[PDB]
Amino acid sequence: SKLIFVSMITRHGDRAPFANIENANYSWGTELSELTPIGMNQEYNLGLQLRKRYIDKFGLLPEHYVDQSIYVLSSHTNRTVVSAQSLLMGLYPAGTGPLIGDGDPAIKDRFQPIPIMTLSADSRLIQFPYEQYLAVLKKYVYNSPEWQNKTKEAAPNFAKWQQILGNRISGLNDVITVGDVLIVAQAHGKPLPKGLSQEDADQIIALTDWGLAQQFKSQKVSYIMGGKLTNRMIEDLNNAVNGKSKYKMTYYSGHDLTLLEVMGTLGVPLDTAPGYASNLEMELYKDGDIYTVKLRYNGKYVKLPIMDKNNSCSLDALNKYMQSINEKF
Amino acid sequence: SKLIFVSMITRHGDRAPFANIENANYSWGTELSELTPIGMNQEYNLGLQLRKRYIDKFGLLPEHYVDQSIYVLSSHTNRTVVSAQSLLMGLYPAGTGPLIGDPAIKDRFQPIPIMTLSADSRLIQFPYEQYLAVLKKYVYNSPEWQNKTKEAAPNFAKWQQILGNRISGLNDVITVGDVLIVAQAHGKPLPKGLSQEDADQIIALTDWGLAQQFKSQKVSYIMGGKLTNRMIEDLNNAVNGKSKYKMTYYSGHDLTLLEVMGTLGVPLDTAPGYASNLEMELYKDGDIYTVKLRYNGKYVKLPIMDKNNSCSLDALNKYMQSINEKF
Repeated sequence: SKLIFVSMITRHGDRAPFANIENANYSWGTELSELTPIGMNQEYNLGLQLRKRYIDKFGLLPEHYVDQSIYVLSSHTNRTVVSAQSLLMGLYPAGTGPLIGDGDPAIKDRFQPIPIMTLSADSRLIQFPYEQYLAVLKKYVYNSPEWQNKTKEAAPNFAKWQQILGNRISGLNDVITVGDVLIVAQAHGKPLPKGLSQEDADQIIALTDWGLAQQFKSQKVSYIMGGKLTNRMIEDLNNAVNGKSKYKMTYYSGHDLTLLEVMGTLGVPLDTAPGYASNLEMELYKDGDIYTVKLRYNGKYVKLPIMDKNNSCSLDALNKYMQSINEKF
Repeated sequence: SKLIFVSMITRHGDRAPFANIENANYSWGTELSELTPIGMNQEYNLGLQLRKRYIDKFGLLPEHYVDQSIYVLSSHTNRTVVSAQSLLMGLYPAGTGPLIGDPAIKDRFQPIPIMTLSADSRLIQFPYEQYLAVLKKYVYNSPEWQNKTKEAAPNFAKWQQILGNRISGLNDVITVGDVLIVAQAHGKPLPKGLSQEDADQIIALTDWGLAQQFKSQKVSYIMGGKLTNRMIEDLNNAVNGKSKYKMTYYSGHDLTLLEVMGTLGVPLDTAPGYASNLEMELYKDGDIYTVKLRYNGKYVKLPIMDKNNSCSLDALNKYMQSINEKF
C-alpha cells in the first residue's frame, strides 16, 4: 500500500484572549484575538513535523512545492490565516522556495508562497458564527442533564471567583470565558490574580476543558456544526480516486470547535478539549484496486467503529458509514 | 505635513496564460493561470521599494510589522493571493519577523494575514461572464472598437492560419496577445511564420484594447465604482477614528487598476504591466488633510487637484459624491 492523499484540519496556535480578567493587569504582546509569536512557532513546528512525515517518510509530497498540489482553506480570522501561513512555512521552509534565472531566489531566503483561501465570516463550514454557536448551546447543551449537573457541582465557587476576578461568574459559560484567559496567562508565565489560588485556577481550567469537550459528546450537536466539513473531507478523498481532483492534500485551518465537531460527527468525540495547534488527518492508501483509510489525531491513529484491528477501513466502508450518519441526521 | 495613511492596489505578477497558441509548443513552468517564479520576484521587489518609501522615508510604518496595522484583501485567485504574499515578503522581509530572542519561524519570516473575497465578488475582479457581458453591451459595438476592428481585420485570416487559434475579432487578438506577452517575457521563440512585426502588432492591439475598455467612465464605474468608494472611505476612516489601520491593500488585476483610474476620471492610456500599482496617500498638517494619487511611481493629477498634485480630503469626498450621483 502507498499513501496517495491526505485531508487535514488544524486548530490555530496561542492567541491573545478577547476577554480579560478585571482584577488583573494582563497585557498580551499583541492585539486581542491575534496569534502571538508563540502561536506562530507552534504552527511552524507542526509544519516541520508534517514535512518529516508526508514528504520524507511517505513521499506523498515532494521536497519543493508543486503548484496545485495542496488546497488550503481558512476561516475568516487573522489567527487561522496566520496559523496556516506559519504551518506552511514549516512544511515548505526557507531554502526550498522557487528560483529564477541561474538558481537565484525568487524571494529573499527562498520563501515558498502557497496560496490560502479564506471563507467569509458568515460561513459555517469551519467555524460557526458566534451567535449561531451560542444558539446551538442554549438549545442543545446548557439545559442538558450533564451541563445542569456539572453546574450544580461548581456553583458553590461562583460567588468567590467573581469577587476575586471581578468578571461576572454566574454559570459554566462564564467559567469557560475566564478559563481561556487563565490558559493563556499561564502559557505566558504571568502571575495568578491576587487571591486566586493555584487549586482554584486549576479547577477553572479543568472545567473549561470539560465544558468544551462535553458540548460535542452529542453526535447531534456535532453534526449540526460539523456535518458539512466532515462530508467535504470524505468527498476530497473520493475525488482523489475518481480523478476529479489532482490535489495530494486538502488543509482546513480552523479552531478547537472545528476538530471537536468533526471528531464528534464521526462518532469518536474527543474526551479532552484540543490544545493549541492540535490537528487531525484523514489518510488515503492505494494497493492496486484496494483503497483504505486511516484517521490520525494529535499523532495517534483513531479507531472508527467500522475499522479493523489495524485502525483501517476501505474507502467504500467509510462512504457507507458517512451515508448513514447523514441519513440519521 | 505628515503622511498618516495609504490605500494601495496592485496587479499580480507574471503568470502562465490560460490560453495557448495551437501551432506552438509552449510550456510555462507552472500550471495554467499560476503565478510564476518571475511573478513572485516582481511582487517581492515591489515590496522592497514600498519598504524604502513608506517605512524608511515617510516612517508611516515601523521596521517590524505591527499587528492590525495593514489590512490586506485579495481576489479569489491563486495568482493574486500569492502576489500579495510575495509583496509582503518584500515589505517585511526575512529577518524582521517575530521573536520568542529566537525566531518564531525559520529566518524570521513575518506572517501578515491576507483575506480573500469569494469567487463571485465583483469588488476587485468582475467575474468573467459578467465582464464579457459588460463588454458586449458597452464596448464591442462602440465606434472606437468597430473602427479599430476594421483597421486590424485584414490580418485576421493570416494570423489564424499561422497561429491555429480562431482569430475573428479584437477579442481573439487580445486572447493570443496575452500568450505572446508571456512567451516573450520567458524568452520563447515566435510561432513559425509569425514575424516580429506581426507579434508586436498583436501585442500593441492587446494593450490598446484593454485600455480602450476603460476610457468610458461609465464602464469604469460599473466595474470599479465600489472599490473606488471603498478606498476613499478607508481614508476617511483614518481621520474619523473609525479605523486604526495605517494601510489598506487590495490585491488584484489589470482590470482593477484600469477600473479605479477610469472611475476617478483619469483613465490609463496604456494597459497596466505586471506588478503595476496605485496608492492613495493621506497627509495631515494640524486640522488640514490632503490627498495625493500615485500610479506606477508617479503622481497623477485629478481634475480637482492643485499645481502640486494635491487636494483636500474634503474636495476628494465632494468629487466622488458627484461621480456617484452622475452614475
